[PDB]
Amino acid sequence: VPIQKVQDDTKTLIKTIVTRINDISHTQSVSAKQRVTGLDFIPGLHPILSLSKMDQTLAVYQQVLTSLPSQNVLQIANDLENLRDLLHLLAFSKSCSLPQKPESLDGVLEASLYSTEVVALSRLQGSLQDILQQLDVSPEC
Amino acid sequence: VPIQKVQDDTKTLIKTIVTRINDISHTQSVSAKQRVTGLDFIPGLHPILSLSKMDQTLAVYQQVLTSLPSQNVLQIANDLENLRDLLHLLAFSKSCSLPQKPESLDGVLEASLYSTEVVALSRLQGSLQDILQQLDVSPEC
Amino acid sequence: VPIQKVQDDTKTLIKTIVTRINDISHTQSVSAKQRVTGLDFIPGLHPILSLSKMDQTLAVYQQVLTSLPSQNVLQIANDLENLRDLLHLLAFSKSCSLPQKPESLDGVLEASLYSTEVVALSRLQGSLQDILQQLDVSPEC
Amino acid sequence: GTQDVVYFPPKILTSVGSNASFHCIYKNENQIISSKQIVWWRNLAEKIPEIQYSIVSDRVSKVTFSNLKATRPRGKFTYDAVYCCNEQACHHRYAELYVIDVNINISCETDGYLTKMTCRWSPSTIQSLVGSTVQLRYHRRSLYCPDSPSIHPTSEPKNCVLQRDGFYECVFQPIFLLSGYTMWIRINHSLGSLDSPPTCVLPDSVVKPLPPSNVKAEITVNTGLLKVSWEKPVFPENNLQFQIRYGLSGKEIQWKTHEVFDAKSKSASLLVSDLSAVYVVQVRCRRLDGLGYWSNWSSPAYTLVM
Amino acid sequence: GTQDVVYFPPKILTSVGSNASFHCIYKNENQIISSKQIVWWRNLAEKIPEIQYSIVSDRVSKVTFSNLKATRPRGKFTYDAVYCCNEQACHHRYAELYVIDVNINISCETDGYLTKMTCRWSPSTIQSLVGSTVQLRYHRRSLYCPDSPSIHPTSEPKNCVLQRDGFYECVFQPIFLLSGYTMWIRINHSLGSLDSPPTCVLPDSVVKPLPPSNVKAEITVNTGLLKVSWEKPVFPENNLQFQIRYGLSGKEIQWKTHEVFDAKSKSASLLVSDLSAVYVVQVRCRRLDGLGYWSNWSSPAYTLVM
Amino acid sequence: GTQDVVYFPPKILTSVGSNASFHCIYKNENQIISSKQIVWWRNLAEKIPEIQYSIVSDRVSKVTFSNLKATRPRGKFTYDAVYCCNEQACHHRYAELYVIDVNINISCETDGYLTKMTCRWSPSTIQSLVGSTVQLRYHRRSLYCPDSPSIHPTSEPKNCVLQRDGFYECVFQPIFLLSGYTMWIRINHSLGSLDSPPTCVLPDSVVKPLPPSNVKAEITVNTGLLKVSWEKPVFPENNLQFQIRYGLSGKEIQWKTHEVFDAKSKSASLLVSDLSAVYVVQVRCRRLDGLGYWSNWSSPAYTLVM
Ligand SMILES: *[C@@H]1O[C@H](CO)[C@@H](O)[C@H](O)[C@H]1NC(C)=O
Ligand SMILES: *[C@@H]1O[C@H](CO)[C@@H](O)[C@H](O)[C@H]1NC(C)=O
Ligand SMILES: *[C@@H]1O[C@H](CO)[C@@H](O)[C@H](O)[C@H]1NC(C)=O
Repeated sequence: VPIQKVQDDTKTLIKTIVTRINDISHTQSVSAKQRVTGLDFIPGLHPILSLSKMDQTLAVYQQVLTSLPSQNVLQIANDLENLRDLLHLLAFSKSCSLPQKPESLDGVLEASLYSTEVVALSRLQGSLQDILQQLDVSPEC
Repeated sequence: VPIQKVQDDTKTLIKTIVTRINDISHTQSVSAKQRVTGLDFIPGLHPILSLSKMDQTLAVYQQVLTSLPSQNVLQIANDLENLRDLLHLLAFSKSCSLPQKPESLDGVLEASLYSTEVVALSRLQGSLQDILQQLDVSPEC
Repeated sequence: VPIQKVQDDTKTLIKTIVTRINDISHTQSVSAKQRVTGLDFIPGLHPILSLSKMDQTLAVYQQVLTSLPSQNVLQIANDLENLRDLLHLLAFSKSCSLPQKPESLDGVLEASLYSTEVVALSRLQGSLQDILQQLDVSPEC
Repeated sequence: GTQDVVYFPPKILTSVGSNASFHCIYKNENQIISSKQIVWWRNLAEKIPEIQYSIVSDRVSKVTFSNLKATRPRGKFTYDAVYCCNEQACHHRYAELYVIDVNINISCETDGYLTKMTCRWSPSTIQSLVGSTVQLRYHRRSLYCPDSPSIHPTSEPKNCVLQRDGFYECVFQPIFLLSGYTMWIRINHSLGSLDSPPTCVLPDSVVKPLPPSNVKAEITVNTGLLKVSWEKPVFPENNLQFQIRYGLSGKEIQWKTHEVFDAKSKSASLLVSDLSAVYVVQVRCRRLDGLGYWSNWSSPAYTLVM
Repeated sequence: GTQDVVYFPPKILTSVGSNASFHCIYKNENQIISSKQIVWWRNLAEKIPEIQYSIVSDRVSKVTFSNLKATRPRGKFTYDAVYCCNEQACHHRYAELYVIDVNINISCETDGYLTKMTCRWSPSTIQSLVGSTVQLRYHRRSLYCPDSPSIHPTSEPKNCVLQRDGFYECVFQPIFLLSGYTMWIRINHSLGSLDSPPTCVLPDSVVKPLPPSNVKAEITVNTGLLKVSWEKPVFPENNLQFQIRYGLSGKEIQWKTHEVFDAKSKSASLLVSDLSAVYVVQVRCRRLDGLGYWSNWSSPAYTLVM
Repeated sequence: GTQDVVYFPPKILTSVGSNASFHCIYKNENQIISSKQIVWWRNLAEKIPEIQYSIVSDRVSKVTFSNLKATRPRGKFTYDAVYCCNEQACHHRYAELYVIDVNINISCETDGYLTKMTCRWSPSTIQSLVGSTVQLRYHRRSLYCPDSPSIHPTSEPKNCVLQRDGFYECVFQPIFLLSGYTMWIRINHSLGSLDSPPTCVLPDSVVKPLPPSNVKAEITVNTGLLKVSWEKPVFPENNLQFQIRYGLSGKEIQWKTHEVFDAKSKSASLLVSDLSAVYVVQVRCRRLDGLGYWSNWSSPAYTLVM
């Protein structure tokens, strides 16, 4: 398995997910830095430096997007499944392993669906742009 | 409410009903003067001079046509409902009120449907032409 | 009833059945003389000379073809019904009457459908060509 | 008063061309009037001519209709109302006269493979009459058709399918080529039943063969002839006649026809005026005895020039 | 911390052009903040101008929207999320503002036989909003239409059929020609109901007559005139005006029109320049009082030349 | 007499190109004949060449078929009847040999939005074989395709829809862009099952992009150049190559093509011979690495002249 191709395909997939989020109209108008209270369980302020931090971050977004009822989020959730596997394949190359969070998400989906979806996709885009920008620099396990 | 328009619309509606009866082929060939026995409960020989006589005459034709099973008679029955209301509106103008007949009709419909329908529509046409011709002369209540 | 027309129509019908069997592809490649064991209850070696022998021969083929599940055989079975009636009509002309066989056929249809159908149609064709060739010579009852 | 009329019979169901008679009793206020006082009317529109009346007795009048025309429906009314009247004064009770054109023609055609027979008929004269059923009935005779077909008491219904053209198509499959199929249309009305004139068809005699195949057209310049050749269709086995149509190939073909009555002929030689023109040729066939239809024209065959 | 927001009311359902106000309480960690600290946001995308804010009290802030435009849906979200925020920091809870363009126009047309009235309307402004029902409602007044139509509390639903063009068609049959039919579209949403502005139609006043029949066009060479004649349609019984269009018959007709305001006119004489040309003529009609539609143009009539 | 035959095995289900062998015992009237007396036949039509026979033992004969061709069906019979015969005399019992062309090609295409993958396959070689089921099966590998695809024991059925062209279309939605989808057609026959050669597809590698958008064509008279410009489609994110076709606008365009291999190029300048003519231009794109399809040609762009 060519690692050079895996690193290039990981970057291409991240760009693909970012483009999908740009097409979801109600997310581009929202500032990913401007904070919303009650949705602190969604990765945002964290710098995300390590392979295990990247993996745990994407798993949280994966769990969040599964609950949302849109087909746009279902496709992004499938891309995140490929992205997590690519990160595990990159962790394998450099001989390191990665492991497998309150459930107040159920309440915020029931009361504030618009805020949950918009903030999740807006935070995901910011997280992916951070992962992409740090993939050029050799990441720690 | 303009009474001049109500009198003109009453005459126009009567002409409309007469035209509908002309289109019903099996009624035009039948002489409205030539008497048929057993159907004396259908207005025909009466001169129809007053507003209350006109109203009671149209109510009898209304009750007769409701029992008949054709869609041509159903439309004529709706026009008669408008005509009775116009007569009540004309009776109101001239400060007068109007009130609300054997049921051997059930038997003549069962035994002689062709005679009931043909004679009812033929007698109705004659009655309407009499009402129209007497509307030019001021009618009594 | 013109007997000359009945004799000509019998010959035309036989030619028609033979042509139908030629169109059934899997029968033309099979030699009607080359014997198959276990299907001896199908007329083949017999010379077929008399009207009663012709009738009993066609009745056997009729019973065999009824059991077969094809629509090609169903049409041929109907032609055989006309052919048997024509033979009875020809027997009537010349003042003679005709009458009305193991059932191992059920077993050979269950085990060997291809052999039953192919051999029955191939033997029928040979039998019909024999009947046709002997119809020019006056046949005995 | 107690006025009433009685018709004998109350209703009549008959077909075009037939004669029909109604008898009547006019009981005026508990006493039957003289038949001389009775006049007859049609749909309260017109008095039937006195010429058609008959004094059956001192109390019974009769009206006779001759060579009846199909009753034209007036909306929901599919029957003509016949009235027994006491001079100028008619009664509400009438006799129902139903006259239906039962002259339906059924045409049958057996396919080129002799596997099925399709029969076609138009219900143009029955479509108006609803509240009654209309079906094709048939009986099969083991061999041939009788000289004069008859409505056999024992018959079977045939399932017919209404087509986009308004005709019914009934398909018999498989067929009995030499059996006589007697068929007719039965109208089952509330008053009784009417049957159209029966027709007997031998499926073998109504075959429309497939067109002749392998049609070739070539110009032999050594003789200056247009040689047309063909192969007769697989069915029928009976002798056939052929018809060849030929013309100069162009925008609108000006056809010329040649007839072939030799059953074993597979070619025709025609002397043409122009040897350097492209000719178009088509061939069609029919039973020599005329017991069948003409096949469709074969696919066009063309000659060459270069 | 225990941060929470309360909207008064939690959701607003209104129509285009209306005004809407939301009140809010921001409980920051068990204590209500000052209304001066509260800022408002739209879909977390843009701060609503402070000009629209109103200090109801020391703890209650208010936002007012004036002349509301129809809310543009963002995917599954048919409402606009209005936010009560504690300065830069907003909360996850929002108020749902639904603004629907309820200005649907209903147009009715009575057939040339005065037997039915067909009403048509487009749901182009309602198609996006699903999870709520959309139906035509109506009430009938015995005679005539009121000067200003009103949504009567007692009404009945009308069955409408979606057509291939995207419009709904509702057919009233039989009709009451001189009864006023007040109709409107009702949107039954989960939050409540909205009604479009009602319209009252008198079926007698929206008739599209059949075209004039027996249209003839002839050139009288003795006078050099093109004589056009017609027969007015069976309905309506009211006085009609006619319009005649005529031109030289050709590939693309260059039309000329003539208007007839005499209700009892059955002909028009036109002086034409060319007596040997074929002219094509069509006639259409409308109520002289203008209370109705123009009929379709009659089937073309042509003059002759030989 | 008590004659009987036994085949080992009674029936064989195999695919084109394979080899197949039948063994037989001929029990003539309660005693097994010598294998030297046994001859083999195909559908009672032709003796199989003795070259294919093998004397397994004194009583067992064997027939070997090499590089089997798909069995041509004879009506209802989808198998070839192989016969064990005692010299000229054959028996009614036969062995059923079924050879099916299982070489079905499956082609997949991912949409321009990377939301679904549609796979297409023709059942032209399986349509004849009824009484058995035919379905597309698949297995998904988390990332990428293996070098040589294999029929994984664990697979799932995919619902395919027959199209008007006779091909089946199977749609995967949502998709896993970088997962290897191994798919094949499984024929579940009464005798067993056959699987077509598996193919592995990476949805990311079979994308047919949307055409380039905002295509403009302008003639700069200062340089005498035809300037073509475009915008690459939204997807894919990978480097693309472009192809421009251009020609003089007319009845039947005589095309000329220009290839662009610079992934970040949004324009091309072409030196044309006629500056006063209208040119028509279209642009299409494909992944520079060739892992995908060409997009459709963009909507035509035209230059001006006045
Ligand atoms: C019907 O009446 C005509 C005229 O009297 C007569 O010629 C004909 O025979 C009658 N039909 C029958 C069946 O009697
Ligand atoms: C809506 O607000 C505008 C502006 O203040 C005002 O003119 C209008 O009257 C208001 N509408 C109602 C129904 O009060
Ligand atoms: C099939 O037979 C041919 C000829 O003997 C041979 O070359 C081939 O290897 C055989 N196939 C197998 C799978 O053994």
